[PDB]
Amino acid sequence: ATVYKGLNKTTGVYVALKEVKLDSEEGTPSTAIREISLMKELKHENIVRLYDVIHTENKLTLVFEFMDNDLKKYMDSRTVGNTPRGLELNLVKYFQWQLLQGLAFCHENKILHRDLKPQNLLINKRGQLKLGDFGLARAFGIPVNTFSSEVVTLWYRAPDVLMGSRTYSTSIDIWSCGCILAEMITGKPLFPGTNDEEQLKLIFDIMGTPNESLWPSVTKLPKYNPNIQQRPPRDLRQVLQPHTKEPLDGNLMDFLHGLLQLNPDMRLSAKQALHHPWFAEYYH
Amino acid sequence: GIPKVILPADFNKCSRTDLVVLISRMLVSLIAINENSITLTRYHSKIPPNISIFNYFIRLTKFSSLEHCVLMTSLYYIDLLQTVYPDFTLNSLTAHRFLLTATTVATKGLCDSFSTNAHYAKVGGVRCHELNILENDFLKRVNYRIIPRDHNITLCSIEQKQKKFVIDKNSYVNRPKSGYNVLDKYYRRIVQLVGSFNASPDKSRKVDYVLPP
Ligand SMILES: Nc1ncnc2c1ncn2[C@@H]1O[C@H](COP(=O)(O)OP(=O)(O)OP(O)(O)=S)[C@H](O)[C@H]1O
Repeated sequence: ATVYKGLNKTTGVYVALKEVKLDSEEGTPSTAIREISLMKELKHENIVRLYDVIHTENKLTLVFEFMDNDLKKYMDSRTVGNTPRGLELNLVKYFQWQLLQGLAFCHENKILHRDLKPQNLLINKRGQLKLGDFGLARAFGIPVNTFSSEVVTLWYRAPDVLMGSRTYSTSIDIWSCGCILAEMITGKPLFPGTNDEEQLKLIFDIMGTPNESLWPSVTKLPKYNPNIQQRPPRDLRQVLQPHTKEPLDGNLMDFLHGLLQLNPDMRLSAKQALHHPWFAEYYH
Repeated sequence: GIPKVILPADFNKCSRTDLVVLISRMLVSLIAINENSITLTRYHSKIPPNISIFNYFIRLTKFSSLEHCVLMTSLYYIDLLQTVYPDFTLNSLTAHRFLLTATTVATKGLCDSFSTNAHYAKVGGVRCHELNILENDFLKRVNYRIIPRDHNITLCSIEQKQKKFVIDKNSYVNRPKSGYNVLDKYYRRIVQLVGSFNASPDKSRKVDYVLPP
């Protein structure tokens, strides 16, 4: 899939032209079918809009609302030369607010993103954040047999999912939000794993190992390790704080813990997340 | 005298074989009635294939391990195409070609496990390119509105290209299961309809499917 920048002729409004050629042993890319398909279902302000599709000969082009850069690009700009650096906390609460808002929407329509990360979070010059690339997403409203898929990075992958789980729900996306957050605060990846083995370790390093009493179902996990070097949870404050120049208040922490549980069922929901005291000021 | 299996309220906990029968039955029933009553579509074959509808379905079902939901969806895709593609009409001259396409598209657009068109084409009995365009066509006539959700057909209807008229014509919140009640709706429907051994494909499976009251 190759994309280009373009702009309406009738309207001056600019757009993004992702190009997916047609005719092949697989004909129309399932990814395209899945993307185009779900996008018509996701009309929300924090979810890149799919303007239209342009079929033609052996070339299909999806016309997305052109967004400037992304959470990833955005931060590098800030401190690409000054090594890792988090963002102003007011700004961390704002972007996190938009991400849960758009995601909250997805989950209500029974759709999981499945691949949330800094770069999959487009931003426009107006500072608006929107969820992107729904190529690996899926409508869980349709009870088919689930199967995780290959991603280029595992820095945002949930532990249980990495442990072979194929029965996860919306919970998978919440974990990513937890990671995304921590990264926005500290400026760098909270679990820079380099493979499923490495990642799990790093996650367990700070979260401790799974607690078969607070998370009994983990034994059902196909890649579970009955006899692994148990570890206690390291405490979050002393892991982040030292790399952030603002007192990580209480709420932020509690919230951060609610998104970063190991036991899926214990992970907060996007709905619940949006109603956590940490966002009180956005109400009333 | 004929057997009398009792099906589960959940089509997932139901025999993939039993579905294909219930679906196939319904399928030749619509073919009977639709013919009981011109311009060709990509789904038209030059003459009725010799292989029965059912014998064609299991094969596609077995050698491509099509999932349950994908089976139902295929059927539902009939009411979707018949509604948004006037020329398309389910009759014993379009069924197969439709079924191939329908089935291979429900799988790719809705499932985690899915094959390549060439695989599908091989099992289906056609040239890959034949299946490519056959899939591209259906996708255009529906505007990639393949997710079986309550208001899908309508939205699809609307989203169609509309003829300007002199006089003007004419959210899933709170909606049960967030609007994913189509596939069940149909499941229940087929058992109520062609549930008994009284359709036409009697020849296939001699069974009486009773769905719990
Ligand atoms: N709306 C957009 N605005 C600006 N640039 C875009 C937009 N969409 C795509 N791009 C560009 O295209 C690039 C990568 O192609 P992708 O859109 O991300 O396709 P994808 O492979 O389905 O998703 P991935 O896993 O993120 S590469 C970068 O995201 C951008 O440089």
